[PDB]
This record gives sequence, structure tokens and C-alpha cells, in this order.
Amino acid sequence: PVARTWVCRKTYVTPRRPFEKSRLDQELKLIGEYGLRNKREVWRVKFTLAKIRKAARDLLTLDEKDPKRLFEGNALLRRLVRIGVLDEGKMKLDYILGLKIEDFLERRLQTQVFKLGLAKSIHHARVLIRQRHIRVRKQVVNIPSFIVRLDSQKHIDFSLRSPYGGGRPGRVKRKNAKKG
Amino acid sequence: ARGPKKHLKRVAAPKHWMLDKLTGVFAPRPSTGPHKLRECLPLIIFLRNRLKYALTGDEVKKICMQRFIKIDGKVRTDITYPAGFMDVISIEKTGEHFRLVYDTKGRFAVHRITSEEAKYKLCKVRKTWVGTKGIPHLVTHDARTIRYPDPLIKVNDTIQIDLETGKITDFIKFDTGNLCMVTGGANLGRIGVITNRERHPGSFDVVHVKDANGNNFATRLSNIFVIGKGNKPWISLPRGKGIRLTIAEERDKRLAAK
Amino acid sequence: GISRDNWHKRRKTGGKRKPYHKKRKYELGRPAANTKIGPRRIHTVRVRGGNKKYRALRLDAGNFSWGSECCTRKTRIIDVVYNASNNELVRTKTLVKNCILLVDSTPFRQWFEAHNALPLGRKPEEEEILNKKRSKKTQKKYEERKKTAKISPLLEEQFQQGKLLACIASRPGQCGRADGYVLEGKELEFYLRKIKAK
RNA sequence: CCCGUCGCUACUACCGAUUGGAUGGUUUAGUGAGGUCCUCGGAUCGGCGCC
RNA sequence: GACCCGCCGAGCAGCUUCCGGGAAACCAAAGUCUUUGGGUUCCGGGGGGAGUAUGGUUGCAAAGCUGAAACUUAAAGGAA
RNA sequence: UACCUGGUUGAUCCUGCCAGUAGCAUAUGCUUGUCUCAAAGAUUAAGCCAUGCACGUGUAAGUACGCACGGAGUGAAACUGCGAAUGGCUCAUUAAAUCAGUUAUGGUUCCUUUGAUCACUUGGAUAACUGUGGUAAUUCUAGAGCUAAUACAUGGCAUUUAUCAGUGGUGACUCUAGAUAACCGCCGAUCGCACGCACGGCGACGAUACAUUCGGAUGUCUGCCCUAUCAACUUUCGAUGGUACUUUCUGCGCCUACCAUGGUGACCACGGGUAACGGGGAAUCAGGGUUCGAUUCCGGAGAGGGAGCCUGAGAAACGGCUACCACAUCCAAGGAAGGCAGCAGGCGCGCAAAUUACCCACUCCCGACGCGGGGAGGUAGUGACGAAAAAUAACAAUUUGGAAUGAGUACACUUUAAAUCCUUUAACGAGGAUCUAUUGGAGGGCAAGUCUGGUGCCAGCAGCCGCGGUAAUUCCAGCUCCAAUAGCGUAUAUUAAAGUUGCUGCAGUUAAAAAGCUCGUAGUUGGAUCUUGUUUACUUUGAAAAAAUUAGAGUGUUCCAAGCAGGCCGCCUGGAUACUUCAGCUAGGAAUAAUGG
Repeated sequence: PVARTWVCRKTYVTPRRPFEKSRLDQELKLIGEYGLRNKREVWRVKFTLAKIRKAARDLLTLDEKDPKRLFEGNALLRRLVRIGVLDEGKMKLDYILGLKIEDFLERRLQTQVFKLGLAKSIHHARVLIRQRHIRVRKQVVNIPSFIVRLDSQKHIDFSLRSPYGGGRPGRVKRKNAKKG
Repeated sequence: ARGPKKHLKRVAAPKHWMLDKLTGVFAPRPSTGPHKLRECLPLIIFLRNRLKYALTGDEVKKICMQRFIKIDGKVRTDITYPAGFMDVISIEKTGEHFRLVYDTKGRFAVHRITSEEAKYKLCKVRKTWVGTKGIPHLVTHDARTIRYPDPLIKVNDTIQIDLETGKITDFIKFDTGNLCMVTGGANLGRIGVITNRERHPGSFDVVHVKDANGNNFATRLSNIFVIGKGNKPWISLPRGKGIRLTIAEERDKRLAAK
Repeated sequence: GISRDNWHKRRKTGGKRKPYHKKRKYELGRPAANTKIGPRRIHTVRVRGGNKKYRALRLDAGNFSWGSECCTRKTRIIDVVYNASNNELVRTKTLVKNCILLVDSTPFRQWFEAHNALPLGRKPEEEEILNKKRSKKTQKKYEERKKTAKISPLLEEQFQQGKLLACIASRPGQCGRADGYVLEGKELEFYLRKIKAK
């Protein structure tokens, strides 16, 4: 008896076919396009959407005016349109099944800070975030998988202590300055 | 297993206490008293978890030992006192008076009352017997034995006592048309007007209650606590008296208040 | 010691059950009282819950009551004469519930004469008081009692012998008292026929 | 193409004299510590020979 | 009665069919089967070990019935 | 994601299994920079244990003549009271037993809490203390001299039957009360504060025929794996029922005595096995399922093996006793003391599992209690069980450059009971940014070499099919490439794959297969028909089904696994809902399927 939880959960699922060339080239196409580290991050986003589609599958089988479908359906739609994956014009459970992996990969932090012009490349973005430069509405976010929602997208900027922002230059600039 | 248990795990604690996990292994086991273990709110949880007057169990004891807290008028120094339903928690130091009454979620909410109130409390009769020398007695829902009650008071009516003298001031008979607050799970905290009582001999009598908005729901006779005569409650009701808004209506009221 | 549990028996089907725990204290048993006839000897037994049971080991007196009339006097137990359980307890004179025994018939006759003013077990200065001198208004009270003072023929022949058939209604091993009632009516005719054949 | 005996090597169970042996569990009949209860016992010591 | 020409029920079969089925040979049932459910009994689970060992049971006996495992093996087999 | 591929032949279509494949959970191999969490001597030995510790407790309110400290008071010690029956640990036993749902005590026991109820200031013992001692030895004690009590003792109800009548009851009393005849504990010799008018206020403690709470105990209904190479079982010496006791906290063959001859079973009794504690649950899963559940929550059980007890409200207690059994310790050889499946630690057993650390600050519990105690617990150490986050470069010029940073590191703050860690942050810290990413593979299944050298049916590879006999795409290596990645292999169990266990949903002409044939009980399944235009099953509704887990609502724990918190300039909001088979309960429906007149 201890004051602990032991409540964990795996955030990915390994595919059944380990060496299928159709999937190996598809996943690698998403890694280079969005600057990912390995295949686990692809299977992670694939596992999140696979759970969202399963939630929509359980609701679409219910009656149209079922109280559980109306409540949990709107809650599922609100969280999808909040993070920018789903559009406000499509507020029906039928359009959830039309989502793809790239819809969630475009909402990751390193993708946003690359589309916002803060980074010169998608790989420059991840290193830019991991080095404590990108902040979200006065909060230094260090995680590239930070799924940016709509109300937090207009507040992505450099940190107030970054050499790129309004801060003291790094140790390389300060050491190369005291030399000459 | 050899005798009475004196501990209580947080995972086994009553859910309406709203205790977290990572604070400790044990939950405050309420001492023996007027109310049952599963149907009470110990004084340590009400002062610390609800009112935030204390941060630790030791700070709770520093308050109770100064004789500042009075449950039903009498000072209680035990931090694990049951202090269940309808009990009045008067704090003269801060001039605050509370009365434990369930909300629509089935939990003891912080219900502040006035100084004109906190002098009486409603009690449900549970047993009527005739003592020695032909003296009728009474058993309320909080272990208060009352001698010489009104002969019209029966085994299910609700009496009104005075916290200063403990004598019955008034009583509400149990019949179709009176208010009641269900206290038996899945309807705990709902207030409505009694509309029908199904009598099952040798079993539990099921009553049917109707809210003010027209919502009908059934429960057991042992869960009914008559609140007022007709539809006027003799006590102060918290916000959201007994309507129990659905999950769809609670979401609308949540985002509309933004 | 003695255990009163039910897991030492077999099942309804006839199969044996294997015990999953040893003998518990809340299912114990204690030896019988075996209340004989003699001077009052009681042993208080502390039982479960801090209570006390009074185990009568030997008793000579008992508070017996009369059914037809209303007379409950503490009489002396003389001897047992019949027992429904077994003929071995009457051989050892054991006081148990529903045990037919002879009791000292003096207090029941003393009350009958002092209330109805009629000799009951008659075939002395104490008997001179039976024919007391008093006001005629008081004599009329005892005169109307004699019109309903006729006793059953089966009991009047027992007051002559000084022994009345009684039946223990209490539990000497549980309360330490051998109280009971005077056997009479149809109950007497039943046990008199049993003792006669025995 | 292919079967079986025989002969060679290895392995696995099987039968088997030995009233085989070793543990575990139910028990028949004997012996039986210890506590409990009951019937006695009265070393002792307090009161007034009895309590 | 014998024969001739039909019909009906029952039965042993035959044949022609792109009814359909099946791995096919073939099958008016071996059809109505991923468009899967009329009812019901027995029974099969790679090939060996093995219908062997052991226990029970039946028999005069021969043997019948019930019936394993260790171990070994990447095929054995069907139709064409 | 409702998925398959290699392998029998010269080739083909099949049956079919083998092998591949993907999770999972134990072990292990190699490797291992940061951070959030976190399993961890269960499996074989419920085997054996050195040592330390884990249960103690004091208020103005039981007892204060220890100058022990002191102008009464503060106190050791001790008496008294209470706790030590909770917790913690283990899974040996146990297969209608435990357990879960339901429910009954109108057949019961409950310290405490809560509300009701309520002078002759007496008597003589004792501890501490003083003093004399014994034994090799113990938390061993003896003798004498004292002295206290909330210790000990003194100074109408209740208790047990019988009769009569019918205040408040329940679905139903032999109920609760009342009136008679009797029978035979309780009704305060205590303590503190405030001090006022022989009377007086506020408390403490204490009584229970009562209620109440914590709940025990034993029942009701229904529900468990494998086994017929277990088909009849129970019944001397209780098996089933009846009567009267006895006994127990009570009901009851619980027990005794006398009678009855019953009771159970193919709807699987009884017997045997379980590497069987049960359940909440876990893994895996299109549906259906299969497997697992020693393991933090609930219930039960046990403390080396049995058995028997003390005290108490509560134990058949073992960090309590008394025996026997096993084992073992100290002895002066007379004796004495033992139980780690409590926390660490040690031995053994093994494929298999961590510090003889710190604190009661948190969580709570116990006690005379605001103050004490707690290996309960928390904290740290060990920790690639496992889960989450996430480095090992980025950019620009043509190989050359300036930038950016975490690892590391510390002035310190913060963190905490004290620290550490994380976070915050001076200084310092990257060009081979040597501040070096490994682990398995490159014939096919299965993503990746007709490459080079060596070896030559050798050595070896190879889950499977196979490779090797001098140009090996398969072995030993270089180079290169591929796969996952701070992880990746191996062994075993297990799930999907397996429609190769079948209810969904397979097969039985020849691939394994339908009894030689028929009768036949149980079992299983049974024509049509009754309002169209009692008994059940079924369906629907409500209550119930504990939380945690799961599903799921809300909420920027920096994101996330998690958590239940947190918004707003004291102030207002959450701490939802769904699911919980079967049985039981409830209110509708009356088709379908039985049953009745």
C-alpha cells in the first residue's frame, strides 16, 4: 500500500507487417516532410487518430438523436476543431472519418514554427524549439510534439531571453566577442 | 478480522468526500457517532478540503482544540466526528454557520446559512418505541433519542428540533405532496414533491418523486427525507436545488457563463 | 475445547467438507451444568460480550407457580420423577428444562387455607387461626370464596402426600434458577400415566 | 520404388523377483502431555472455636 | 388373368443437363453453405508411437470394449 | 486494420500441420546522454535466520511525603485506565467451501462515539521508595520496613417463571408497554475550574433495562476449473427428519436421549487433481472469445507443524501464553530462553527479485492526549520490470565559416523534517561539435550485395525451406546496405494469427472421420388452431450493482503517460456521466414458446 498510481498507457502500436515496402516508404515520407526523429512518432500520431476514428465509429452506429451520441459527439468535434485538425464548417461525425495523419502532423509545434517563418527548415525548427527559443503565449515550450490549437497559434514567438528575440546573445557570441 | 477496524484507505473512502490519490495512503476514518461511515463528512475534510481553513490534519486539530467549532450547538474536539446530513456547523470565531446538505451531484456542498437559522435542524424519524412507565420515545436519523413526542409523529415523518434544547418544535408528516431530498445514491441531493408511494410488504417501499421542472424519478423509502410541507422547504436550499441538469444542459450552462 | 460449529459435519449430499480454518472462539461450547439437588451452588460464567451466565450446579429450592389459582411461591425441590429426554437423568436427579419433579407442597397449601379458609391436604395452634374470629362483613368475603374453592380431585390427593408435580420452565444451566409451574390439568393426567407405566 | 527378420550404435518409456523403498493424506484399535470444566483437597492469613 | 396406353403413391436403379456443389474424381444429392442457424445422435484435429502401455470390464479361451504417455518426425495423404 | 506468407509435387489444385508474423511477461545477452513516473525473494523453499528496529500511552481535571527541580508548581519511577484483536506480510490450506451479487437475524453479540436514563466521606492491602538477599545466566525474583486510589472492599427497575387484559407498532410476534403472583445485580464515599449567594454555575470521570455508530457471527437465492481409467454415495461412532433437553451471543444433529428411514445422484452426487486464495480486475481481442488475476482495493486464511487456553467489548492472538512435534540458542551441565510469510540484512533455493539508510514534516492511526508513539507511512539509495517526454546537430557561403544549444559543471536560490532530484540561474562548457548509437540482419518467407578475401559437405549458417564438396549473393571477415532505435536480440509461457476446437463458425464418399444394425430412458427438439378489422420464460423501465481500473466530460501537468485541479481581477468553478454479466427486486408490453380451466 503506497500513495502511487501505476496508471500508464502506450502511445503507439507497432504495425503487423514489419518489412512491407509500401508502408516503409509511406512512413519515411512523413518523417522527412515533418522532421520527425523515428517511426515511433509516426505510429504515435497514427495511434491517436485510430482512437479518434474508433470513438466516431461507436457513435455513428447509435441513433441520430441518442443522448450519448449528441454529447460525446460534440465534445469530440470541439476538440478536433480546437486544435485546428477539423474545420468549423464540418461539425458532423461523418467528416471525422475523413481525417488523415497529415492533419495532425501539420498542427505539431515544429511544423507551426516552420510555417510561421520562425525557422528556415522543418529540421531547423525542432532544434530551434529544443534549444529553448520558441515560446507559446509567454511559456517556453521545449517539446516539438506540442499540438498547437487555434487560440495558441497567433501567440507563437521567440522567448524573451533568446539571442534571436530580445535577449542576451549566446555563449558563442559572447566568447567570440571578448577575444577580439 | 479479530475485531473492529480502525483504518480507512483513500481508495476505499466514500466517493463523495472527493479525496485525491497522491496525498496519502489512508483516508480519515470517521469516528463512531450519529451518522454512518459512508453517509457522513468528517470534520477534518470539511475544514481542510472544503473550507481551506487548514492545510494539514495537524492544523485541523489546532482549530478543533480551541473549541471554535460547534456541531448542532455542542462543541466537538474530535477531528473525525461524523457530522452527517442536516448537521449545523457553527463557527462563532468567524461568524459563519453551515448546514450539510447534498447538491445535485450527491456531495456535501458548502451551504452557508444565517444566524436566524442554525438554531434548528430537520430530523427524520427512524424508530418509535414505548419505554418504561408508558413513555413513548423517538429515534431520529442522527441518533437523537426524543422522549414524549407528538402522538401523530410516526416512523417516517420529519421533525424539527431546536439545537439549544433538543425539543421537537414542529413536524412534517410523510404523505403525497410534500418535499423530500433523496439520500440513497443515483438521486442523492435531488429535491422534489412526493407523488406516489408503492408499498411492498416484506420489501423496500419505492416512492416516486417529481422535480419542479417535471422530472420524475423513483427511489427507496429509506432514502427519503421530508424537507417541507407542500412545496415550500423548511430549510435553505443550495444553488441548483434538486433539478440535476443533464450532461447536455450542464455543458450549455458552463460555456454560457464564460 | 467443545466446538458448536457446523463445518465439522458432513454435507446434505453426504460428502465431507474440509475445514479452511481452525476452531474459533465465537463458536465454542461449554460443559453441561448437571444441576443436581442440594445446597445452592452457582458459578458465574463470563460469556461473549462481557455478560454473565449463572450455571446452577446444584439447587434445592425453586420459584414455582400455580396455574389454576394465582400463587407463585418459592418451594423446595424434593425429587425428580420423570424426564422426556432420557430415564438416565431422573436416575441421577439432574435439573433441566421440562423435567417433572416433586416439590414441597407446603407453601401452596398454606396460601390456599389462608385465602379460601378451607382445609386442602387434611386427612395445632396454626390451624386454630384458620378458624379466625372477625367481623361478619369480613366473613362474607371468605364465604363466597368457598363456593369456588373446589380443587381438582387429582390435586387434592397430592396435597395429602405433601408433594406436587411440577415442571421446570427455566434453564438452570443458563440462569441458575429452577423455576417452573405446578403440573395440573390435562398435563398432569399425561405425566401421571407415564410415571404409572414406568 | 520398397517391406521384415538378423547384426551394430544410441535414446525413451514399458514388464519385472525384491511381503521394494520414500513422503503426503484419510483412518481402525492402543497409549497419551497440556489446558479447560467438575467433584474434592485446605498449605496458608484476615476477622470474630466459629466465619 | 396375359398384353397394350397413361396417371397416382411406394421402392431398387439408370441417363441427360451449366439446378447447384466440390480440391477434383464425381454427386437429383455429396444441392438449397461467408447470401453461413429445420431437429438430433455418434464422431475427426499433421504423420508416427498406437489401438501399444496401464487400470477396469466381458469371455472357457481366442480375444472384445474402454484406452495413454514418454519419445520421434516435415511431412504423411487425397484428387487430377 | 474483420490481413496472412514459406514448406509435400516434374508441375497442379487440395487436406493438413510445421515454420514465419504481431502483442504480452518472466528470465537473460549486448548497449545505454537527458528528463517525468514506476514494478521489484510471488513462481523453486508457508525454507532457515545473526543483529538492530517495527506498540506504546499524561490532561486545569485517578494516585505525587523521590529537594530529582523548585516558591505551591514542574517531574522521574510506580499504581490505575486504555491500546496492544488495527496496521503490516504471505497465498500454505480451502472447489458450493472461500468469494461476488442479493438478502435475513421478528434467531443474535457489540469497548468506544452519540442522544436519552441516574453521610461514621468507611475499611486494609499494595507498587514506586528504604533496606537485606539468592542464582553461571533471563524484561528471574524472594524477605522485611513503609505509604496512595476513579485499584480493592464496604456502606422502584433489572433478573427468572406463571397468570390476565389488549399504549405504540410491523406484511406477519410468543413485539413494545401495562396490570398480578412471586423469585432475587443497579440506585456516584471520584476529579478539575470559576468563585458567588445552609444553598450555588461550567466541566471531567463513571452506571445501561435503552437507542446509535463501528460492525461481528450464522443463514436465504444464484454463480467455480479439470477428472467416469471416480457410478452410486451418506447412515457403527448423525447421515435425513421428528420430540424433549443440553450448550452457545442466538436460530440449527451444535450436542444428548428416544423414535422415524431417510437424504443425495447422469440436470454428474460421491471420490480424485489443481504448479487453485475468491472477487474488483489484467493481457489479447471485428463480433464471439481465449488466457491470466501471488501482487498495493475488498473478503478470507495463516504466522515452523497441530492442538489447548489466559486477558478482554473483541483472539482459539503467537512482535500473548501452556503442551507435544520439527528445528535451534546460552550454560558453571544445576537450568534458562526461542519463533522475520513486520522493515532492512544474512543463508539456502534457484532462470528469477533492491539499503542492516533518513523522518513522523505529509497521510492517518493509537493513548490519559493541542504536547507522546508509529520500519503504518513518507523520503532517499538500488532499479533498461515497464510506461511517458526527448539529444546525438542547425544554418549560411562553396570545403570554409561565424552563430544556437543541451550534456557536463558549479557562486546560489528553490526543493525538503533535513537533504538529494527536477525546476530557476551567475560563471564555465562543441568542429573529427573524439561531448563517436548501438542491437540484429543483407537466398527466400522479410526491408537490405551476382562486392572482395579466406574456408572447401570442413568449420559453421539455418525458427522453416535450405547453404558449404575450390569463382559460397546464405558460412569466417572487409566494405556497403537495410530494419527498429536509447534501445535491440535470445529462451519460455500466453493471445491474435486458428473458420487448425466451431455459439457466431469448421469437418466425417475417396485427405483423420457416420456406431454392423435396430430398439430405448434421461437429454434435446417438437404441426396447425383461440380478438381480428393462473403460472413462467422473454422484452422494456426504475432501484441496485463500492471505489480504483476501463470508456469518457472539463482542465496547456512546458507537450505527453498522468493528475483532479484550477480560472479571474478576497473572487467563482470543477472534483462529471456511461458501463457493472447472471441471479434477485420493481413497473409496462402480451407477439413468440411452455402451462392451466
